[PDB]
Amino acid sequence: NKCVNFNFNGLTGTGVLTESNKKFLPFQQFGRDIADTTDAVRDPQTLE
Amino acid sequence: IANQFNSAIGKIQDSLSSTASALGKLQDVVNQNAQALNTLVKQLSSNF
Repeated sequence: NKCVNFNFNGLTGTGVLTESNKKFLPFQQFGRDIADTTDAVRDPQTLE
Repeated sequence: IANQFNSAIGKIQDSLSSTASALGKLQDVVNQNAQALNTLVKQLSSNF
């Protein structure tokens, strides 16, 4: 809920990080926008 | 002449209430600006 520079598994970027209701299948670790920018991620330590 | 005008304004209610296509000249202008912005967003996903 704060603006941050993030890095998940080497995906560096900038934004707000928020809870989400998206149900990624076990083989999926990033989700993307129609612009192909990442707009969701599963956290690598606590799998939300 | 008054009854005919009042009846013809009646057909304007009924026509606009019934059909989908009557405002096509306005909906097409909204569709062109929406399609041009959708294209400009999709185009970000290109490699070039």
